[PDB]
Amino acid sequence: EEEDAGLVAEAEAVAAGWMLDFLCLSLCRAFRDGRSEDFRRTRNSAEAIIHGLSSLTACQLRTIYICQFLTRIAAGKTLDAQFENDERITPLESALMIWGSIEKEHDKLHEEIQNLIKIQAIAVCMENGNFKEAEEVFERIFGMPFKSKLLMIISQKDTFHSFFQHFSYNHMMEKIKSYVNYVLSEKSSTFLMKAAAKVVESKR
Amino acid sequence: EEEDAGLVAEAEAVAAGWMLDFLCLSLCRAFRDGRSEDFRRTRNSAEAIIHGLSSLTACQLRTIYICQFLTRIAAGKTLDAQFENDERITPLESALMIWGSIEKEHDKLHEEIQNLIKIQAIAVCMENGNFKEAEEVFERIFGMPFKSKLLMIISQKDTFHSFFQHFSYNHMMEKIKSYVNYVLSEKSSTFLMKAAAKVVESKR
Ligand SMILES: CCc1ccc(OCC(=O)N2CCCCC2)cc1
Ligand SMILES: CCc1ccc(OCC(=O)N2CCCCC2)cc1
Ligand SMILES: [Ca+2]
Ligand SMILES: [Ca+2]
Repeated sequence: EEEDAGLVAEAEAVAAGWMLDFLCLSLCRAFRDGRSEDFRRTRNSAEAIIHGLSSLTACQLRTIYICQFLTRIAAGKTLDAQFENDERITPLESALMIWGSIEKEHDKLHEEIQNLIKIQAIAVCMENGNFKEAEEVFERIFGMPFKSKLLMIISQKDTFHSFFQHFSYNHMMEKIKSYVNYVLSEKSSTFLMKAAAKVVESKR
Repeated sequence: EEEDAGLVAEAEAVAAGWMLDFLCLSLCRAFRDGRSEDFRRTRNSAEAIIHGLSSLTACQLRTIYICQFLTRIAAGKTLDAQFENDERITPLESALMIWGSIEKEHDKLHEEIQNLIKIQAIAVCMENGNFKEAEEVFERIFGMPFKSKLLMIISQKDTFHSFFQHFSYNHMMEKIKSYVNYVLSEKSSTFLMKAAAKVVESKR
């Protein structure tokens, strides 16, 4: 009776792990495709499954970090969203913290995404007329030539500066989608998706 | 590209169906065991997965009805919970509506559970001092000898009447748990649980 209960709990943990990988893959695909409503609904399912998991492997923590990173990027222009206990941290600042914590290679693409999130974290404040908040985000992030241009734009209150058009929100999204394509290729072979794909193929 | 997107969506529907059955089995087990917090967390996961499913088979609708029925029974004493668009309907009345909609045999146990939910739907109002609400629940449900005793208890404001101790909330819960055991036996062979169980067994 107690051994049965324990074996059932172990099986529920195995199934939750399979469900987390599948939901991460669905979330990545919705982000890549721009399917806003599917992303919202999948994020809700991923959060609920995560609250039912206790012990995590290094791989499951990385998968969770990727889900959290994409959620903050999707909410990057929503300055009323509070993702951290410190209410001053903006969504792109929260995405930057996660980006620097994921156990992943620090290749050229990693650094390009990092710097585009930093510029846009300031740009989104400027675009909403939040000039003092842009200065505070700048101080938290920066924590020389790149830093100096940003402080100049902030002090001029140059909301639609040409610098923000060369390192735009769309360019940040496109670089992030390139990274998402690599996660989709790596997780396409996860148990639930493979089994579901085999079922669909066998009926064709 | 469009055929690939369509095949991916079909696989996501297959996986969501497997996830719904697994979450129903986990929800049933938490209800049977009295694991209140696991029931709450599993209900959250089941609701989110359900919102990501569009077309349902007759079997999936029955599985969803069972999840909804157990949620209303678990909230039976929570008279501030509103499960229907009509705010007057109490949680046990909402459970009674679902019980009469499930495609299932109407054996002796089905009717015993039905009548215990009817008595308790009135009993829970009386126990909270809501005498006028008990009369209104009575009129919505009833909709001869059984009906007459209840109307007499309601009019006397006999909160802790002996009739409610013979057909108690605990007796209703125990009869419902007997039914839950049959659902657990029928869904223990679902894809995700079987595969998870095989993994756990292979490591023993
Ligand atoms: C957006 C997806 C999401 C993910 C997790 C979460 O809460 C849990 C949480 O933060 N951790 C921290 C990381 C390890 C798991 C527990 C809420 C929402
Ligand atoms: C408690 C579990 C739960 C289940 C379903 C749900 O909403 C969806 C809903 O009602 N239907 C009606 C029945 C068919 C699916 C759509 C909310 C919570
Ligand atoms: Ca804010
Ligand atoms: Ca009420």
